[PDB]
Amino acid sequence: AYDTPLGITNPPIDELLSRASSKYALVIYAAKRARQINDYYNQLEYVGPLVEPGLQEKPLSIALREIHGDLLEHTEG
Amino acid sequence: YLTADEEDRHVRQMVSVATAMIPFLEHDDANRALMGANMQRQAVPLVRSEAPLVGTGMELRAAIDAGDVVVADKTGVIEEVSADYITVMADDGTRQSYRLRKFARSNHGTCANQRPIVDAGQRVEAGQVIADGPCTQNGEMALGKNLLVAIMPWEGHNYEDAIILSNRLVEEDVLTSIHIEEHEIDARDTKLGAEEITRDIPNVSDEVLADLDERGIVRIGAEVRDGDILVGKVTPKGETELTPEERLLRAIFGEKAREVRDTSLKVPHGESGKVIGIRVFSREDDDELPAGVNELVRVYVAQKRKISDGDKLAGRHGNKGVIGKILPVEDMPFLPDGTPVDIILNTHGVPRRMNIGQILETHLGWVAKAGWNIDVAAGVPDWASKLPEELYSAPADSTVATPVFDGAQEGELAGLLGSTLPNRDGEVMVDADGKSTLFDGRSGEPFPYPVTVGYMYILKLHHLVDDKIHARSTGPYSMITQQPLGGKAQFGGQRFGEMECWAMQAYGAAYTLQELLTIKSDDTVGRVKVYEAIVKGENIPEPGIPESFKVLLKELQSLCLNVEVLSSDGAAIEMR
Amino acid sequence: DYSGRSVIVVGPQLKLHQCGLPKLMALELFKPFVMKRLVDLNHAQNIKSAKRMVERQRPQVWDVLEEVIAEHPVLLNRAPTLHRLGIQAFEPQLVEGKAIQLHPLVCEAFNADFDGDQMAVHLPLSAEAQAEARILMLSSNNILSPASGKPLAMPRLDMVTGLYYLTTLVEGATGEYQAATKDAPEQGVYSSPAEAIMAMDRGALSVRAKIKVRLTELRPPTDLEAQLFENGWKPGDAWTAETTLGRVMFNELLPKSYPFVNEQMHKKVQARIINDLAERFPMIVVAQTVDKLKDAGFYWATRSGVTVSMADVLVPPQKQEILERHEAEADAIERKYQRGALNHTERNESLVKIWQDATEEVGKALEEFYPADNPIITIVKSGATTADSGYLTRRLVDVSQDVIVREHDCETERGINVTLAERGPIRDAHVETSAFARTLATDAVDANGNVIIERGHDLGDPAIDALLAAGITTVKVRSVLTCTSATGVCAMCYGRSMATGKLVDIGEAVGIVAAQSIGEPGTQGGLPRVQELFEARVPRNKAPIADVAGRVRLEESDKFFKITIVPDDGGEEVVYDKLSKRQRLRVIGVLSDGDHVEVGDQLMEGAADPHEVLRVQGPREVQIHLVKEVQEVYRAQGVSIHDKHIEVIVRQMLRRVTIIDFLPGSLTERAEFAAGRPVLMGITKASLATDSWLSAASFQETTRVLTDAAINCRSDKLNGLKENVIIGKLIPAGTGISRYRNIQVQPTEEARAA
Amino acid sequence: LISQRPTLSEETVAENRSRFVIEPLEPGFGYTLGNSLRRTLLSSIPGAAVTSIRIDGVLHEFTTVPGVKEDVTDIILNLKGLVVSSDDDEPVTMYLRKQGPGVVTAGDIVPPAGVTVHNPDMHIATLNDKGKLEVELVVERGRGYVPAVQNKASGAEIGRIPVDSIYSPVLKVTYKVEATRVEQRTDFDKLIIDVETKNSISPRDALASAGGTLVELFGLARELNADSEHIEIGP
Amino acid sequence: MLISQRPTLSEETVAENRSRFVIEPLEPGFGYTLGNSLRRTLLSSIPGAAVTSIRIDGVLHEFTTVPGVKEDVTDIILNLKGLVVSSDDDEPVTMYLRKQGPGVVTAGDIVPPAGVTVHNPDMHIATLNDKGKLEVELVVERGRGYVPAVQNKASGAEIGRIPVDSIYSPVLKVTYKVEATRVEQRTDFDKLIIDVETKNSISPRDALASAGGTLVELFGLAR
Ligand SMILES: [Zn+2]
Repeated sequence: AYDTPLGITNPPIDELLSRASSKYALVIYAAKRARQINDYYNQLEYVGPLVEPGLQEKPLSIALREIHGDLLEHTEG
Repeated sequence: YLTADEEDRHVRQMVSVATAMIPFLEHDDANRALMGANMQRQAVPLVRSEAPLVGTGMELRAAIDAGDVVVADKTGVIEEVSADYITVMADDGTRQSYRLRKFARSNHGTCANQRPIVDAGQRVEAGQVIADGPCTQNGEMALGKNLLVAIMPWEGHNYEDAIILSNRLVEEDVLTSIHIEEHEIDARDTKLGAEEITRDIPNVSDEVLADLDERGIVRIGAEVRDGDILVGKVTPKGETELTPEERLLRAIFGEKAREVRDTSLKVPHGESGKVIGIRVFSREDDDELPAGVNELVRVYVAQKRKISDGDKLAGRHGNKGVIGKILPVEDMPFLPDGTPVDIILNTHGVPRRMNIGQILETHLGWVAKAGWNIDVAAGVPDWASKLPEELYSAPADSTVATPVFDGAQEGELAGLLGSTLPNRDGEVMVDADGKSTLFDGRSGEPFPYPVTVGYMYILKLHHLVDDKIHARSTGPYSMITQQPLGGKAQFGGQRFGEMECWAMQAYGAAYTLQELLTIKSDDTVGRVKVYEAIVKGENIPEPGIPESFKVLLKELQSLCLNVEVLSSDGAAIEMR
Repeated sequence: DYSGRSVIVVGPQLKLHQCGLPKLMALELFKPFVMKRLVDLNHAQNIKSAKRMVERQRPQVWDVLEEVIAEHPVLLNRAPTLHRLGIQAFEPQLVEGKAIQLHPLVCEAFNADFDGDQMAVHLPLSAEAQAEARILMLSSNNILSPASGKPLAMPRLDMVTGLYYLTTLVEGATGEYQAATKDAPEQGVYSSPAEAIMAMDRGALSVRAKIKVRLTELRPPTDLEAQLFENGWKPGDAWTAETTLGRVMFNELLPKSYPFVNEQMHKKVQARIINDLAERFPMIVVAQTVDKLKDAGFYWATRSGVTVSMADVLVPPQKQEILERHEAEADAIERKYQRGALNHTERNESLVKIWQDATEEVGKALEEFYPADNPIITIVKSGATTADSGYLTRRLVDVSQDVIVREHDCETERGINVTLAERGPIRDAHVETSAFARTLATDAVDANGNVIIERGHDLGDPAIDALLAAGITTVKVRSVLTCTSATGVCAMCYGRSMATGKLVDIGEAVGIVAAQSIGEPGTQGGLPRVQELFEARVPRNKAPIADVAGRVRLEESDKFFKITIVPDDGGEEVVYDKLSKRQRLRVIGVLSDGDHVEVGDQLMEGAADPHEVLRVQGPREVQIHLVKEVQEVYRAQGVSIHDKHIEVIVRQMLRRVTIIDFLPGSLTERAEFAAGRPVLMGITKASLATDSWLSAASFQETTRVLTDAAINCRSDKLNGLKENVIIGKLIPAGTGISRYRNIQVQPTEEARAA
Repeated sequence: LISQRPTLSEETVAENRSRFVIEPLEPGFGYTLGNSLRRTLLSSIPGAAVTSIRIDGVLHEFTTVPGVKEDVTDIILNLKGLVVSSDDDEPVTMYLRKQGPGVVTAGDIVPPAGVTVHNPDMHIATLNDKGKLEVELVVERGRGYVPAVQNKASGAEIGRIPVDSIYSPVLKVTYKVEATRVEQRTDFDKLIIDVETKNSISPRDALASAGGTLVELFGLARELNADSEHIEIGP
Repeated sequence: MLISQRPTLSEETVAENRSRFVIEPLEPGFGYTLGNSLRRTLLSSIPGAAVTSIRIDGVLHEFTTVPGVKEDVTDIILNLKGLVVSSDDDEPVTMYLRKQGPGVVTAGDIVPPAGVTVHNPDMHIATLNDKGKLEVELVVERGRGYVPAVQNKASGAEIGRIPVDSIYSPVLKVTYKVEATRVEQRTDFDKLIIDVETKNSISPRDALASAGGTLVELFGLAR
């Protein structure tokens, strides 16, 4: 019980850090997916959003919710 | 007077002019005094210029000596008084007049308005004040206003240095000050031709010109926002060699591509006000303007500046802070009178930071505002033994002077709070402790403890929010180095130093750092590409090479050092 | 570009992750963004119309601004930037006025006074940049100082006094608990916490009263929790204890899971409680918990009833009069000194007794003179109340910037010994900066008994107390001095990240963070001594060290000292020739003739030549010595810097060994390496010796480096981060490492079906 | 005058807890009516509660009861949670008697005609093996929270224990204020009110009760003139 | 223990512009909360009765002087701000003021159109001399609270007109006090009195009744 986070804070980083190795991986993790989502909104086919989007949700905030739900997997170089 | 060497032979003077005006100077620390003096010469002239309620003897002599006040030369009587000039008919039979500076701009943009204090049929004497200067009232320095003060920490809005004010100070123009800006533009002979300023502009709607006269200069009394046109000027241009897509529209719409380029004066970014006056200097008639210049016009813009959240206030004791918030007069801690307090000052600065005097002029401020009548009929209390006669009684709103190193002493101050006559319907608002039960104007319940209230003399400081706020998305770029720069129409760019780069590295944010140093500052190709990307909504492009680094190689080469990029595969690259 | 600044004003109503942004500033800052949205929603058809629409500040654009601003972070920064916490991310909120509203808790990090300070605002543009602001630089994720691990966003100055007052206990307060007897029942108890509020609004209950009630939602203390249940808990269960109504409302601010506290919320206590929360709870919890302490702290700071006036600031008149006899007796004793009754030392000592008498007299009055409930005392009891150092920090940064964690573990068994609160019948005062946040090189077992803690454990604060029971007096802990990593250092050797409280993450540039952690207080037996150490210069006043073990013979020449060490070999006696009596002997008690001495003891109080102890005790000891000296200076000023920061800097001083002769030149890297000797060299010399020639040029001796680099025809691999910053490449730290910048993000086949 | 837009919304935290939000107000109207709402809900809603009780066997014994684990105090505040609505509007006396070992609840007490207990499962006391209990209760309608009156200060009723009376059904209330954009200015009041209620009445109905007693309260001032054109507040 | 006797509101008088009001009976801790609930509304939302803009024939802006007069235009605007007017006509209307020769211009010299009235004619505006001619018009509008000078670039007034800060607040100074009597034997209750003072543009009863109507209509929690 960590009451509902507001805007930027959600989702919590701790629950996100379980989905990757480090905080730096989480950055690249969500970043590249953000570029992926925005390309899909214009036009090597593009995927997403896997989670039902918000009213005007930004693609970066979508990729963070996706990572929190384990909806994608990444591989580190 | 005693000579420096004469000091050895035989056995208030240490105070300066700015320092000698701080009431209760002895109780404040020496370092705080100097800091308080600097802030007195930092104030700005207010429209009303009310005189201090608790001061010292220096205000009168200091004001007239400054020279910004009008003093009668010879004893006599006035003849006629108008805002423009005052004339006095001397008994001697001579006749002297005085033209009053009205809304003259100072060096730093402050207003220098004078006011006449005398009337018709009034006798005057030599060395007597006739008109009030900018920061004077009736002849004494009025650098600020007197405000009701509560010294309670008010729910973090006055946190640690900040201050909260009543909306009254805005409605009543008590802290309002006028500021005047000067703008300049000239027409001279050019290499190609001659500069010409006129209403006609190459590409404009008739609405932007709607505030220009024949000559193309803004008309007096006009309102100007950021980016509006002040003076319309034009300079030769050619060869034009216009782009084909540009001309095709020229033929379609039939607007002939003019032979001259627009160089017109526009009000800087973030400035606004009315146009006071214009000064035009033309070569045609008279006017010694330097070789090349053919005409000059200066525009004077002035603005009433309401006290705004963010501005800086400060007292004479060195205490200064930003206006953190401005609460509606309603939801303000108010005395049992329903009398809202103006500002709310936090107590936290006081602990072992001595500044003790600031609390004394607060109590003496309430004494001077409410009036008093000592109880001396049979008592003649021991504390008033050293006091002078007839100071015993004073009416409401009287002014007081406590010279620095011998002013009111501590014991006397306590007795004065005992005799503190009522407000309109007989009742007492401040106890002998200088405290009162304030009612929280937002909940209605009284504040559980008695709070110190009083009147303090505070000043509006020189630098204001309007001048200090800056923002930029895209603007001018330096020539030698492509890094952004703000010239006319400020648009200046914040500068990201090495220390900031250290922090950025410490976080590990490699991209944020690269972005700041390449595509926001120096990438001649990148900065435009990211702007194009944002508007299209497409992803941000990949940064390039900072122009700073490219220039670095040339600087090494100019020094006879053969720098080679040495790629892994091609082994030799030219930046191009 | 995309930047701005303005003066800052307090933001008491903000969430920790937020900031007040003047609408105008946010308008020009997001100008390009609101232009696209303004055209997409067809308010204006072409882009040219959108530009003039924003330029003239048309009223329609304010609705489009909140839409582009939403969940789009910004970076705030205030110069000077000392540590990485000098720049943080915030959620921008449009606000009226031309001033920036800053959350009150972040003032500590920015050292931001509200006397008119200005703060800069930058706008992260790309996806990677936004993510770095949301994850790496967000305000609510950075709470602990990256130097001491202590909490920074902890309440201060206003909320401290407020919370102090809320939880204080007043005897005989209105509604005070009374265990009524034989005529009525007890009157101090209350049904629930809500009832007490209704008795507090009415004149019945004082918040600072000693009443007792039964709580059904807070967790009871640890000791009392066992007696009551020991098997179940109290999410719906009830229990009674006697505390102030305030102490109840205070514990409500903490998490539900945290045990009841019931103390006067002293300044020192809040640090304890906030520290505990960071260890036991996630960040978001602590962030929200500190946010709740701010509101309560402020609210009760206003109802505190603390104001200054004539009475409180008054200095006691009696104190001035008592000093008259104090000053006359100190002067009367001076008149007897001239007469000849002085006795020449007792007189001088006696005056101190006079002078000490006044100090005692002021104490005799002080608390009795001013009522215990004095607002000036309450502020004291609660605890609420340049470039020269930054010049050093620049050399620090340039010598350690390339030090980053490059692997999780190097697997080395080497380590160093920590004293771990020895001298007990008693915890060492410097355990928090030497043993805290380390990892064990070898298991720690108390004989005879089971092993107390296994090797490679995090050595948290709870572990120390567990270790204390065993009676241990030393511990082996990994360190960056003993780490064997080929490149950089390893996580396990470095240990816990001060900011995160967990294991350090690979890619963290611990070098730069170390230089900052050391440099910040530099501006705050001072900087010359610190600079004397890090630059490896011979001590200002040299102090000799023991060359061999044995007994010592002490002799006193005229104005000199002779110290002969009689070795236990026993071979050639070691004599230390001439030693100024001005630089007196060291202390064990003070050393005397015939004491035993070890191979490295300092014979006289002073600064031992680091190059001396190097040749004597070897590289591992020089590092231990230097760290001891540096940390002693900072400890003298009350600055808490964890040893690992200093160690990061020291590690870079012993990296090279002199050869000069089996090889062409000296000063080749230890890993690079036919006999060479260990070398000690200053940071300035060490940094100028880096393999990158444009890093050494941008640092110092520009003309020199180029000339020698041009002749040698050197080639720079562009490995360090300084170089890449110049040419605009991704720094090889943090999000720039190989492992982290090649992540492939593809959606699982299972998720796409949905 | 015509205010642009008021509104009122409700979200339920639990069965007896709910948040209410008013959006948007005109500054600074949040603080004006805010404190007056919490004050009305807490001390202005009619409801019945316990005033004084008396127990068989407890007359001059201070704190102990025989054959029951719970002591005097623990049972007094055990009963303070008893919720019972009545229309008699006078000090009726209910009775509770249960014999033998066992846990007594608010259902064992026999309610006289006109009184209805709403929390039957409420725990009151645990009994000893081979024990009996008999307690007298005095219930009267109430308003707000009246502390325990001094029993008589007159001749007396020997062995009479007054108890704190939680008259109002609302357990506790607290309010907050936030600012939201009106499309022109940032500073527009948003009123958040937090009410936790007894199961006698729901929060929705509890608010309207405070709205009626308040609007009729201010009707007096409006009656003086009734044509000063105050503010429309639209429809 | 229902002590039911509906609250009673009583008028009173202390001066002509202000007058007390006493309401009884009330529950405990109700006076302070209700009193400030009306004070916050009185001090803000009582409608005016204020002057929006002015226009002097001789001047084009606020920062000049008039030949002959003693006060500058900026000091005359400050004087004009203190005037208290009252208009029962919606739809802005213009007043006039023309004075010539020596004397003192006051609020009485202002000619109000039909439907408006000046309530403090005794006020000093400007002092004129032999050469002083003051020809000035004033625009009166109806609103509430305090509105900053509506600049003539937001509204196309034109060069000529001068916007001025407007203050629609008929209420001058408000306070209150409660005399709750805690009775040990029986009957705890509270009682308050408020002290409403006006600017002579409306009466205390008129204001309190206006504030009452606002709160009443505003407490629409029934939906
Ligand atoms: Zn290692």
